[PDB]
Amino acid sequence: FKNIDGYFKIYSKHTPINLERDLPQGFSALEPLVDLPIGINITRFQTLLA
Amino acid sequence: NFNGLTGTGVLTESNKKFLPFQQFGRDIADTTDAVRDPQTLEILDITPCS
Repeated sequence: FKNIDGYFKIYSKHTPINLERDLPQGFSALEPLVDLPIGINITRFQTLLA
Repeated sequence: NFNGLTGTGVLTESNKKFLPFQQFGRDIADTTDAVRDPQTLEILDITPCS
């Protein structure tokens, strides 16, 4: 997630893993999905749990 | 003029395979020589005018 002037530039990438210990070693590109033109000051974030 | 991309040249059928999110394209010298049609998914090589 970024804080560009007007856009947010949501990036994402889904890759299968097998180590299951920590962040697996390897290089994978992050393809953009949507660029929402949301111009607002963002200085605090919090995720949601189910 | 493809969404602000203004220039001159000939549009020829290219054999490149652009990514599902990439429309523009530049060479090593930062010169636009390939772009897809934003209306119909089809790559178009931009060769300079004679």
